[PDB]
Amino acid sequence: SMLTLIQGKKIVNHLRSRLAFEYNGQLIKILSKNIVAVGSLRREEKMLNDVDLLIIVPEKKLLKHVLPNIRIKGLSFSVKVCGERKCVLFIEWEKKTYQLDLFTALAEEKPYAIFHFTGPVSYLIRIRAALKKKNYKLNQYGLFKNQTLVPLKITTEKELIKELGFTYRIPKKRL
DNA sequence: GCTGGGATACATTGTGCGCACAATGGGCTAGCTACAACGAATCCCAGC
Ligand SMILES: [Mg+2]
Ligand SMILES: [Mg+2]
Ligand code: NA
Ligand code: NA
Ligand code: NA
Ligand code: NA
Ligand code: NA
Ligand code: NA
Ligand code: NA
Repeated sequence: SMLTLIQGKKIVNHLRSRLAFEYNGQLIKILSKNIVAVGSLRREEKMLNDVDLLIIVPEKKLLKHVLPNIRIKGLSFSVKVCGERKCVLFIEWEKKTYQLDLFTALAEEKPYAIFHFTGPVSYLIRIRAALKKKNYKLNQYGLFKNQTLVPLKITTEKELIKELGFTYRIPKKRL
């Protein structure tokens, strides 16, 4: 079940060209530019409970179809839970069962979702508390203020990080 | 901090390791086309 960093790196390199989903009988490949490593893996953590992947979906309707009909070529896996935005799989890798999580994020919300899925839980809690003090709500979908999305002139996770007012930290040192 | 996915009340079993969830069983009760029907609200796990 447990796996080291290089093990999960090999798993992501294997899966980067083997992700797809069934869309009304059509097998759709998931491009590697949309597969982003996240979670404890994006941090150079020595040991991994799981491998966390963020798939980027260009259109909104297809969000229903990616994870519920997710497919992997040539790999055995079980599904414990699966919905529109989150899915966990028990993949079989060399006679060991591994946990592999998939999360979806629209392209408009790429920096936010990446940010929410990269940093450690505690770092996220501290950031969201600091933003909430100023009447703001930050999540994987955007910045909100009085139950209203706040537009930001940003495109990457780093531009988000500075536009929001905190010091940038590469994923490793975030804590 | 903020969200996602899967059951939704109350007593009785099989596990692979005194345990814990999916799966039975039965008095109690609302309402009666001897029908049968939403979908938020809620809670408990899960993710970072
Ligand atoms: Mg993980
Ligand atoms: Mg109960
Ligand atoms: Na999806
Ligand atoms: Na997401
Ligand atoms: Na708001
Ligand atoms: Na504003
Ligand atoms: Na910081
Ligand atoms: Na009747
Ligand atoms: Na009848």
